[PDB]
Amino acid sequence: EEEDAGLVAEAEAVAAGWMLDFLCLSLCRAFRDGRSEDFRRTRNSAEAIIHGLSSLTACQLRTIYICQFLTRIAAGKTLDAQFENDERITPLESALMIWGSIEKEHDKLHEEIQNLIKIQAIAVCMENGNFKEAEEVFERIFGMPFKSKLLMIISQKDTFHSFFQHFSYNHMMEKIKSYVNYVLSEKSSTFLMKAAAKVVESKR
Amino acid sequence: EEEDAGLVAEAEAVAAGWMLDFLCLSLCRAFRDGRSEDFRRTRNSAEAIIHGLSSLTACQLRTIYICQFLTRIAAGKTLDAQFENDERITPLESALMIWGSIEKEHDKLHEEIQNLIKIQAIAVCMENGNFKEAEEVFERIFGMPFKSKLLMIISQKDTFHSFFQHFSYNHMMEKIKSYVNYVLSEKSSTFLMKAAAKVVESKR
Ligand SMILES: CCc1ccc(OCC(=O)N2CCCCC2)cc1
Ligand SMILES: CCc1ccc(OCC(=O)N2CCCCC2)cc1
Ligand SMILES: [Ca+2]
Ligand SMILES: [Ca+2]
Repeated sequence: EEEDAGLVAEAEAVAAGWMLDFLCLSLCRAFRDGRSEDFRRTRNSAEAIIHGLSSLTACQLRTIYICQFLTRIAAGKTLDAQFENDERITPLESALMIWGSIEKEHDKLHEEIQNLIKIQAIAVCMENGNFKEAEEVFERIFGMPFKSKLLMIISQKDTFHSFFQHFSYNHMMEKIKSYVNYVLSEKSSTFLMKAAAKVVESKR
Repeated sequence: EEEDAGLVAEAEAVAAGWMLDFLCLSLCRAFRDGRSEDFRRTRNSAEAIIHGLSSLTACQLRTIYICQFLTRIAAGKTLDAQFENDERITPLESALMIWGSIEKEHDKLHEEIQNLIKIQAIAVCMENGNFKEAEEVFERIFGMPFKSKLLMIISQKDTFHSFFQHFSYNHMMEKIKSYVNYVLSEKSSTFLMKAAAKVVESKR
């Protein structure tokens, strides 16, 4: 009776792990495709499954970090969203913290995404007329030539500066989608998706 | 590209169906065991997965009805919970509506559970001092000898009447748990649980 209960709990943990990988893959695909409503609904399912998991492997923590990173990027222009206990941290600042914590290679693409999130974290404040908040985000992030241009734009209150058009929100999204394509290729072979794909193929 | 997107969506529907059955089995087990917090967390996961499913088979609708029925029974004493668009309907009345909609045999146990939910739907109002609400629940449900005793208890404001101790909330819960055991036996062979169980067994 107690051994049965324990074996059932172990099986529920195995199934939750399979469900987390599948939901991460669905979330990545919705982000890549721009399917806003599917992303919202999948994020809700991923959060609920995560609250039912206790012990995590290094791989499951990385998968969770990727889900959290994409959620903050999707909410990057929503300055009323509070993702951290410190209410001053903006969504792109929260995405930057996660980006620097994921156990992943620090290749050229990693650094390009990092710097585009930093510029846009300031740009989104400027675009909403939040000039003092842009200065505070700048101080938290920066924590020389790149830093100096940003402080100049902030002090001029140059909301639609040409610098923000060369390192735009769309360019940040496109670089992030390139990274998402690599996660989709790596997780396409996860148990639930493979089994579901085999079922669909066998009926064709 | 469009055929690939369509095949991916079909696989996501297959996986969501497997996830719904697994979450129903986990929800049933938490209800049977009295694991209140696991029931709450599993209900959250089941609701989110359900919102990501569009077309349902007759079997999936029955599985969803069972999840909804157990949620209303678990909230039976929570008279501030509103499960229907009509705010007057109490949680046990909402459970009674679902019980009469499930495609299932109407054996002796089905009717015993039905009548215990009817008595308790009135009993829970009386126990909270809501005498006028008990009369209104009575009129919505009833909709001869059984009906007459209840109307007499309601009019006397006999909160802790002996009739409610013979057909108690605990007796209703125990009869419902007997039914839950049959659902657990029928869904223990679902894809995700079987595969998870095989993994756990292979490591023993
Ligand atoms: C957006 C997806 C999401 C993910 C997790 C979460 O809460 C849990 C949480 O933060 N951790 C921290 C990381 C390890 C798991 C527990 C809420 C929402
Ligand atoms: C408690 C579990 C739960 C289940 C379903 C749900 O909403 C969806 C809903 O009602 N239907 C009606 C029945 C068919 C699916 C759509 C909310 C919570
Ligand atoms: Ca804010
Ligand atoms: Ca009420």
